[PDB]
Amino acid sequence: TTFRFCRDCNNMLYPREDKENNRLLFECRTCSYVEEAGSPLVYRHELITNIGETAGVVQDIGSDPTLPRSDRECPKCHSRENVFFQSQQRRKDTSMVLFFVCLSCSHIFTSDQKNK
Amino acid sequence: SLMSCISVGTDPMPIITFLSEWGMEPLEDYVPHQSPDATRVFVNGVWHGVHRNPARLMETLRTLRRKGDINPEVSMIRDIREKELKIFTDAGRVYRPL
Amino acid sequence: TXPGVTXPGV
Amino acid sequence: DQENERNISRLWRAFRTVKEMVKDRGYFITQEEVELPLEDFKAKYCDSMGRPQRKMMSFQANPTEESISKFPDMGSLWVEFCDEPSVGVKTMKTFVIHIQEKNFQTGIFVYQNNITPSAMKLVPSIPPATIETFNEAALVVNITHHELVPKHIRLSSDEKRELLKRYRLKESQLPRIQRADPVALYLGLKRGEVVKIIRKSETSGRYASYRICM
Amino acid sequence: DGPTMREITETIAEAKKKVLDVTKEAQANLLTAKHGMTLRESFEDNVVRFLNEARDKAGRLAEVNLKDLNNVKQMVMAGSKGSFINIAQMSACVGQQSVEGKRIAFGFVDRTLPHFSKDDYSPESKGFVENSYLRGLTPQEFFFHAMGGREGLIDTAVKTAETGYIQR
Amino acid sequence: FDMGGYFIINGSEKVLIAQERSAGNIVQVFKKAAPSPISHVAEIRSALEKGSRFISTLQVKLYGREGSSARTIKATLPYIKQDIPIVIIFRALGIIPDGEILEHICYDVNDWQMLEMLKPCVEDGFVIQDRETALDFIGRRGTALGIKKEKRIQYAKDILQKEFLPHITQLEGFESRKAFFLGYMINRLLLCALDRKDQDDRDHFGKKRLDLAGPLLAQLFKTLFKKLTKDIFRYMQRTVEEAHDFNMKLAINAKTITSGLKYALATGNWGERAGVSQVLNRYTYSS
Amino acid sequence: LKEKAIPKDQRATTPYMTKYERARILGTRALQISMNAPVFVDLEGETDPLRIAMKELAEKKIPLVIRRYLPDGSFEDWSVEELIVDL
Amino acid sequence: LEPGHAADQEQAKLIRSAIEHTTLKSVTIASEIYYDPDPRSTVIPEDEEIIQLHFSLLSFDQQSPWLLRLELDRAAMNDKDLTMGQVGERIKQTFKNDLFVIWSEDNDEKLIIRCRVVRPKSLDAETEAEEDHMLKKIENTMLENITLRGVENIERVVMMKYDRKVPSPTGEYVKEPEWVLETDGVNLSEVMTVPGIDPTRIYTNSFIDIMEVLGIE
Amino acid sequence: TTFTHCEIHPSMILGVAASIIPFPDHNQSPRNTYQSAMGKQAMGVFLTN
DNA sequence: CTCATAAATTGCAAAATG
RNA sequence: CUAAGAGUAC
DNA sequence: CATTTTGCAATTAGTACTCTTAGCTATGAG
Ligand SMILES: [Zn+2]
Ligand SMILES: [Zn+2]
Repeated sequence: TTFRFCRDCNNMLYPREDKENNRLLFECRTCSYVEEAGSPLVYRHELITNIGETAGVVQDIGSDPTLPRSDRECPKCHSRENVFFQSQQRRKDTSMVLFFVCLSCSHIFTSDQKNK
Repeated sequence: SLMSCISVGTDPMPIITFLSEWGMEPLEDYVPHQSPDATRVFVNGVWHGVHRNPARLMETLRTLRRKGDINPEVSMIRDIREKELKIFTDAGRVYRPL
Repeated sequence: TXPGVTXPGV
Repeated sequence: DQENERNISRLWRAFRTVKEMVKDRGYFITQEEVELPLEDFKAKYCDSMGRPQRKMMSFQANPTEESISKFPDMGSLWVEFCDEPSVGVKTMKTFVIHIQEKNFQTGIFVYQNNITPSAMKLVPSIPPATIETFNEAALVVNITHHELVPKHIRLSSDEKRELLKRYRLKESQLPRIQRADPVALYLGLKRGEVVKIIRKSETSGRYASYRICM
Repeated sequence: DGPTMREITETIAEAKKKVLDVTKEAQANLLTAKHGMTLRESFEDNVVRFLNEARDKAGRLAEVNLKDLNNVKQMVMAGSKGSFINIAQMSACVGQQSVEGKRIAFGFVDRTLPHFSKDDYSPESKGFVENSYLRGLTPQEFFFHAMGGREGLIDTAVKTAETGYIQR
Repeated sequence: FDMGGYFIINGSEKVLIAQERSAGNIVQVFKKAAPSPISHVAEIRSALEKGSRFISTLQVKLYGREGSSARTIKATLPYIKQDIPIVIIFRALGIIPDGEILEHICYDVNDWQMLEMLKPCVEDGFVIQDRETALDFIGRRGTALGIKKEKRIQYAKDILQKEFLPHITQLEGFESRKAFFLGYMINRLLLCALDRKDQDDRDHFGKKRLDLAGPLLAQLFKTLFKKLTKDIFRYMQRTVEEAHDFNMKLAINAKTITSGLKYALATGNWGERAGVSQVLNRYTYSS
Repeated sequence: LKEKAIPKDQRATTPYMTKYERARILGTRALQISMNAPVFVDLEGETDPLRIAMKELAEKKIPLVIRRYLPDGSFEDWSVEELIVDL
Repeated sequence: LEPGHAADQEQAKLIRSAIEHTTLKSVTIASEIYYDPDPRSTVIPEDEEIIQLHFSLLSFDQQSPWLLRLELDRAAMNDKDLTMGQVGERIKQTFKNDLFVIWSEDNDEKLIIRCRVVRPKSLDAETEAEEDHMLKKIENTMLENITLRGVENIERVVMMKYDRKVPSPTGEYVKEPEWVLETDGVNLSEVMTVPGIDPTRIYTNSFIDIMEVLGIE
Repeated sequence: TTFTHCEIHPSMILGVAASIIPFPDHNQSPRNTYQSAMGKQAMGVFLTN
């Protein structure tokens, strides 16, 4: 949703209707700091979330020994070795599709077929 | 089990001193925005600080435990996905040799 | 009730 | 207009179940009225505009000769249907006074959705007139045709006396059937009346039980 | 005998190959969930069914191989003691160890033991005991069978208590 | 061949069975049932080894189901009659601005999901915009009900210094550390609630501790010596108020410690649990 | 009692002695034989009171009557002589 | 099923869709709120085509500028016999004229539902700031309070093929296959009255429902 | 090949009572549990004194 | 110096409103 | 003698 | 006229064996 905070008192900013220009305008609720809105979006809700399935990837993810290795093609290095793990989205209905991190380029690529 | 032992507990002050010497960022001035990819160090469950290079810290802690400087009963865990470092020295823990 | 068999009520 | 079609189909099924109920009670209802098809019901009880009407849907039934011989204390019966979704005090009062002045001992009221609480209190009229409320939604499917449901036959006072004499029973020593059971409402049981239950047993071919209404 | 053991091993290998193919089709997302259940539920159902029919086929091969003079076969045929499953487990394959009706669970983080890499859904990693009692069990399979027997004992105690209360 | 490791109480060999318990100072999050208004509960069984050794169960609970739109996270502080909202605690410890609280709880700005789930808490606590106001709110909810309005603040400070997470520290000036730990607990609760992590396994053997003869005798002797020293203080107060002579032998009662230890070891009951001390089985060496 | 006692001419219960009736008849008769009751049958050397009672019942020489209680409290008197022991 | 259509698989599918309870939660991929100053042109280009049909086919001066946008699933519209028109009609019927609702066509690449709250003619100097929250509230109830199709207390339906003993006209008993419905959750009163099924032979594990619907016997 | 430690011996997973069982991997697990609980009832020499 | 006392079932009456 | 507790058999 | 909401303890396989410990603690006063 890309929320922002006030730069005067470090508090939240809320959307506000305008009349002279009929435009969205973000304002503070305790110091009345006023600025424009970058996007009309003000609230997002994910019934089905696609992000977060690859969360926790770190540049030294390969140092984890418990993480298994594979030799599937890397479509940025064409290298063999990489680390693979299933979806981190722990919902009971998630698909078992794997994800792969290359130890040379750190590009995350999955084993899906519909997306490709 | 035959080779399973139970820790008896040691004073965790030396480990805190080791962490502070080896670059443990104090928790008072820890601003997560400026150090997002930071690994949180736990000693006996007490969140003591964060480190920016947990790999070298774990390596030197392992070396010190392996050379006898740290009591071998001390258990050190590095959860890379959660980016956490957990050190347990209290009594009651059940371990086995490997 | 009780509990068991709070109160009623509370 | 699909909602109108499904509503009129449900109303036709409810009417068929009501006629079956009245015939089962012991009154003189012909089989032809029971087996009325959808198109005939649509032609008769629904207007040209397509909205079914209930004021001309209410009817009267009379006991057959067998019931009169077996039950020499029960007369004619009236079946009514409400039009508005919410039945008010005025309509229920008009129905009950119509029952009283037409000299009916039993009148089945059939409502669309519910009855106001202020109308339930005046539902029990002066005896021997009795008012029974049924929901059209609950009357879409006739429960008595289920294979689970056995055959229920109301007993006469003489038959109940003979039963209690032969089996040496008391009123409470009989198996009970609540005076709220869907079958008890269906056959119009009053408390104290015993029904005979014919069941297709698997150890003997036929088993006859008797349940007293409570 | 030797040919029968070879055929049993071939049956186990074929079942494991089918399980690997099912795992590929699930991981490649080409697997469709059966109506009324999720993808993981259908995948686990298929894996358990394949392993169960594998143990059944191996036991049937062993039972057919057993001559009429075989003493365990004689006891089973007489009906005094034993059954087909006992012959299957003693001679052909112990089978799939199940806890709570499911395969062995990931007690450790995403893995059953620290002797298996993360997210390993292969039959050996989740309690399948491909070794008969004649051949003996590997350490991991021994532990998984210990968990299964523990569940059996717990269920026995709970069931006798509950049945006593119900009977009273 | 005798191996030792057991006691001789009244000529009987008594062994102390290793008592299994949940580990202290570990945050555990559990999914709750659908009917209950709380969906997830994050708790710590905080305890400090080098202190009073008293258990304070801090719980962080997430009220409201998935279909509920008002999801307010509430914490169960000790000696508090109500589940205080977390933002009130955060502003009480000294973190007023919303951005600072959210940084102390959430670590990712792009993690807008956690921020969206956390917005009800800040919108609930918007009524308070001052540390003294939040401390006064807690003191008003304080169950002691024996503090004046101006000193409730101080009393709240005590609740937030010596009862809230004792395992961190018992001194003052470390409010930031306890605020960090509270934010970490709320973060764990949200991660368990956002389906990003599975609920902690209660049976995990690394989450359990076995009290051997050492810790068991340690806590038993702690209680028993507390008894003895309280008796010493009572005797000293009596003899100074009555101005009689003071003697050490007439003060100490060795029977206290001796009988307490001998009873707790002779009978399985470990106090004043059961079956802690059992007759050593001598039917077979392996037994 | 007169209202309770159903007359012999219209007893509606089974004329066959039940297993419980036979068990209690044998028990009572064996007990009486053990307590020196007179024997109405010739003895072929038997000495067990139970088998004595069985031999008495075989030729219907037991001077007892069953009073079968209906659930309503009414009772029927079936003499052991006219009961048929079939089981 | 009704004996006339015992083997009719498509009629069985029709019955399954007729009784299977469906909610927008299983259909809506996501929900959002946007600031559209005028209900004639939308700042989002992708959905613009939608309005340039609807506004052309059709009042608009009393609508709140906040717009509630729901993105649905194509596979959800596939496995279930649901279309954009059906759900749009459901929402319009359940919310009256107080919420102006538009939806893209089924063949469109993206399934979008756009809702706007009508503005009362009376001036409101405080609702405008809170209007957004009101929209949120509406969205919440719109996720669960309404039902597209099916009857209540029916979480899921499965269709099995059983095989019964039917007395053949020649005299013997034949193994006739039949399509049978198993339902998770029990709504016996509402399921039994659904047309197309056999009302006589319906049965339920929950004998409480049988007793309270069919009778003590 | 990413091992970090090695079991000193797998037979060390067993306890004191289950280390007496010969070929415990050739047994049904409830039988091993029965023998573990039953060897404590076994009769031998508990102490030489 | 020695006796006397410090899982799963159930089973609702409030209290508030418009 | 009573009570409590522990272990155990099927 | 119509909802509506809330807070928790007692009772829940049979028998059967063996052994171990403990029974108001300490202080006043006749
Ligand atoms: Zn501001
Ligand atoms: Zn690469």
